[PDB]
Amino acid sequence: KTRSSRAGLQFPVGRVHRLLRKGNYSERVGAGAPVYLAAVLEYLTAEILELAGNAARDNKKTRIIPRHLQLAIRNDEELNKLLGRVTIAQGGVLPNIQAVLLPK
Amino acid sequence: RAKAKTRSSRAGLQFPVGRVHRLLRKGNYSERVGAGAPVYLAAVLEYLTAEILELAGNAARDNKKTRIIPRHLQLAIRNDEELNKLLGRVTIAQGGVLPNIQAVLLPK
Amino acid sequence: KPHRYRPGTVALREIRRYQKSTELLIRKLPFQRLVREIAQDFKTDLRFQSSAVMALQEACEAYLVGLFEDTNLCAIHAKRVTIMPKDIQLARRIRGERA
Amino acid sequence: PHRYRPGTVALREIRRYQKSTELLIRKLPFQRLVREIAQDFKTDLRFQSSAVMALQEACEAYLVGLFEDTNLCAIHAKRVTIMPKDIQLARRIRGER
Amino acid sequence: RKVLRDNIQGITKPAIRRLARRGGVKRISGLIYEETRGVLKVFLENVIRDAVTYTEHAKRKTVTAMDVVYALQRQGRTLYGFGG
Amino acid sequence: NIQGITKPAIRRLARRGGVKRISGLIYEETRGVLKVFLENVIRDAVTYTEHAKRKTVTAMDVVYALQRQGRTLYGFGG
Amino acid sequence: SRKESYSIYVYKVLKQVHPDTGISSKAMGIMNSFVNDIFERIAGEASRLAHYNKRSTITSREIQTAVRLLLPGELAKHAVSEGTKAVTKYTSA
Amino acid sequence: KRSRKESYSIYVYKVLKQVHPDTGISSKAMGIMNSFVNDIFERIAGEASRLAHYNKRSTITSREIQTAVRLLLPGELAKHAVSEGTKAVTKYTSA
DNA sequence: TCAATATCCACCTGCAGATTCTACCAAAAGTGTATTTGGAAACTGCTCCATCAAAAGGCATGTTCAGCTGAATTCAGCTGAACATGCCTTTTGATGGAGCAGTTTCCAAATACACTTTTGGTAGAATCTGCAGGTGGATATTGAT
DNA sequence: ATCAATATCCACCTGCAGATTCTACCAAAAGTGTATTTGGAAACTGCTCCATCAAAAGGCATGTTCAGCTGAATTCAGCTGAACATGCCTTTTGATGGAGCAGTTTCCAAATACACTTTTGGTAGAATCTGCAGGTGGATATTGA
Ligand SMILES: [Cl-]
Ligand SMILES: [Cl-]
Ligand SMILES: [Cl-]
Ligand SMILES: [Cl-]
Ligand SMILES: [Mn+2]
Ligand SMILES: [Mn+2]
Ligand SMILES: [Mn+2]
Ligand SMILES: [Mn+2]
Ligand SMILES: [Mn+2]
Ligand SMILES: [Mn+2]
Ligand SMILES: [Mn+2]
Ligand SMILES: [Mn+2]
Ligand SMILES: [Mn+2]
Ligand SMILES: [Mn+2]
Ligand SMILES: [Mn+2]
Repeated sequence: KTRSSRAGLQFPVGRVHRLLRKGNYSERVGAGAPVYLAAVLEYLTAEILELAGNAARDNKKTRIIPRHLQLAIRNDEELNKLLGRVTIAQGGVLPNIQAVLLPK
Repeated sequence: RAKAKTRSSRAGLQFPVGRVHRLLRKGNYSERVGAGAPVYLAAVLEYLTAEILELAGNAARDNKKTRIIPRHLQLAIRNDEELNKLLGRVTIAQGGVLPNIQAVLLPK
Repeated sequence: KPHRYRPGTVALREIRRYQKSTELLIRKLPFQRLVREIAQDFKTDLRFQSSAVMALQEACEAYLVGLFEDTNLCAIHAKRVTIMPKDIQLARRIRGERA
Repeated sequence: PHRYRPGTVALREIRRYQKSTELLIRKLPFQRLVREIAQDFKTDLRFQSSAVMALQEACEAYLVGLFEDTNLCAIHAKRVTIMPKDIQLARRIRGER
Repeated sequence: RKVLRDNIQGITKPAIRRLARRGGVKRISGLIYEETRGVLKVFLENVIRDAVTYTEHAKRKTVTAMDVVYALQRQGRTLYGFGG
Repeated sequence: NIQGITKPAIRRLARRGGVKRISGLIYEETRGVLKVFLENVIRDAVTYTEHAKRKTVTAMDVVYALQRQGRTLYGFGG
Repeated sequence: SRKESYSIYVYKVLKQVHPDTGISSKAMGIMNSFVNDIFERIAGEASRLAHYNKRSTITSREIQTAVRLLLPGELAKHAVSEGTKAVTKYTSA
Repeated sequence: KRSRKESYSIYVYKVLKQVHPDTGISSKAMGIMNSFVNDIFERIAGEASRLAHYNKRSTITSREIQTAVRLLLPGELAKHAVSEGTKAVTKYTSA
């Protein structure tokens, strides 16, 4: 009997509500906002984790690590933009070498 | 009863302390707002506008005008290193740009 | 004679000139028309406050004028004095605009 | 003996380092550098183990990023060797300088 | 009303040249003008989009200057002078 | 101390950066930038530290500083 | 004492997309930093949206617009989808 | 009946006379000056808001406004801002 | 093209630093009730946005025409890479110890409320004025010879 | 080094859009008495930073040798700027109609407050694994001849 289960979400609606409420954002908080926001957070999370899981697989690994999260993001146009000014610790960089720098 | 006396005067300021206090509460910054807060803020605000009007007013003097306009505001901000940094991502409508021509571009 | 300035003399003249002014350089109507075109391709039956169209032009010209500044640096850095698309792209790339 | 042409190992080093993610600045030196600068702002400070690592992470990322835009500039100048002028140009278009 | 098309060409070669001048540009390659139009198109599109988003959330049919200001703000392109 | 950041490390950084050839002047130029970066970040972190009346710079202090510098970093509490 | 984070929720969600995959400690960190960030961005914009419109309360209306404004085209659609969906469902039961 | 909207014009003008008793300011320039004040107000109040949150403090005191100012303004500008700030406060409090 | 010298890439292997998994206790989160009140209708007042008409001349178009800039080529010295050497600083680990980031109370000073009067501000009006636009004239800058 | 051709820079002028000063309400500061916290002020722990020590292990500092990269020079085809004729549209003014912001009231659906009642999430130990880090062995990729 929790809003998250009621919203069919795996993310804490109650917590999101408590945060929106405590974060000095507005005087009053709608009943649905925590749900909506919680949905959005969860969705974006799934998106990262999937691509990240695929990245882990391609490396023949079962456990996701920073590298995989960096490879997932910098490789996806949209996620890359949404996080263009964020740096993922321990993620390194996409392999890339300017053509003019190659031999022959 | 006691005669009304403004907080700005108590603080010795031009800017409206009471108005600033209102803005802070209504602004959703924190649950409660101390008393020195609007004073210190109105103070800083008044000092910053004073710093730029001085510089702007000079810019006006130099172009022989007596009424400050945006260009005068731009010249003041873009020539003073600090204000420039403080407003390095602010764009002033009708301010133009500082006259500057790269050397390589000049007649040899 | 007749008389005619050597290529570049007028350019520098034009630079000195336009850097002294603060007026807008894109014509008002052609630009308003361009806003309305773009806007309605996002949402129809729209209306604009006189000032909104002006706030947009002030912004666009301010943006372009600054991009050309950076572009001009890239050209020069390339031992050139003529800006080329290459430069506008290097600029925007480093700016992190369309990296 | 057997030598590799100039740039052959360089490319090799590139491919290797773009592959890994380990920090590339030696820890202690850095530790020391951070603490020194910090001392000029507040004395007898203590640094949380993690706080230092965060800085090195942030810092090494920043540089690697800057070396990227720098290389782009050097190339734009028909070069293959980055020079101080390239860093300067990059940082300027970035709005840091 | 009337149909709007190809208005990007309203940004004449003369005007783009004037702009480059203020930017302190002496010589301009023939291919700049169209690149410029490209860049401007994108810039405007992004700003008008956010602007209109603000307008719709306000349940209005008129884009106000503030909408454009908040739009520019988001793009990290803060503009002074139209505070309303 | 700044001299502690050696050529070889700077080489490696440039390498991950995709740089193939390095002018001899880069190393010293690089330390200059590297120094300004820490000065700016650290200076802010410490400011966050003192406002907390603490004597220990915390990772969160660095994180918040890194955010103010537009260098948002994931992995240390945010 | 207590120090809450999204670790659980991230993990639960992890298991749905990859029931077979695991996640390193540092990786979880990147994920928390991620959620807090986005959480802050959306809540932030939503806060402003209500002020510009002189409203005392932040509703799904604001959060949705906030998403349109912050997330990239395709990402925004799905986000908007998932969002309205959770509310609808939540409202029904 | 058009509702009334506030601004800082009155105060900007006062301060202007103090620095250049002889100088005026166009309405467009005051337009900019207003944007400036609102801008910095928001920047400061914001970092202050944030700073209090971090320190589990529910109230924004002048000590917040001050750290905020040190974080947002550069060198000298911060030095003088802080004095003026402090000075004003103590005066205000000191009767 | 060969022949040799490092590099790289696989596969399989085994310890071990982290992960999982296992069990519990208090802060949160979910319920019920009783109020409160934000802001969605239903209206209307009335800015100000879209359009129109018309005349004028500032500018946008398109051509010519050739100065001189960008773009190949060539070439040499000299900077920066590849390397074998060899010594010094950094990396790794307990060890304790002292500093200090957190909590547990206290409560006195400071802030929030409620609501009751006072005025500083804002919106027009009526009153002024810096200066945009024009001009003629003393310079100043360019470019040919 | 003129010196003829043009573009500039300046001071003098003066009616008029705009900037100021003048006035009359009225939102919203300021007051004053209460009720409610906030968070600074000693004491008192754990727990993580700091120091110290102590090796080896790499990793960095040096000096050689020369490959090949970066400029400096030349050269020239033709792109892009300057000047000019033509006449298209944008710019200016002034006048409306009416789409729609906006100010008012009305007041339920929905959010806040509260007192309880039940979870669920964060810890602090116990129970496995995913991989790093090696070890061959086998083609590769580079290079010199
Ligand atoms: Cl809601
Ligand atoms: Cl090009
Ligand atoms: Cl250089
Ligand atoms: Cl205070
Ligand atoms: Mn003065
Ligand atoms: Mn109400
Ligand atoms: Mn024509
Ligand atoms: Mn020719
Ligand atoms: Mn040339
Ligand atoms: Mn040679
Ligand atoms: Mn009065
Ligand atoms: Mn004039
Ligand atoms: Mn109507
Ligand atoms: Mn549980
Ligand atoms: Mn391995």
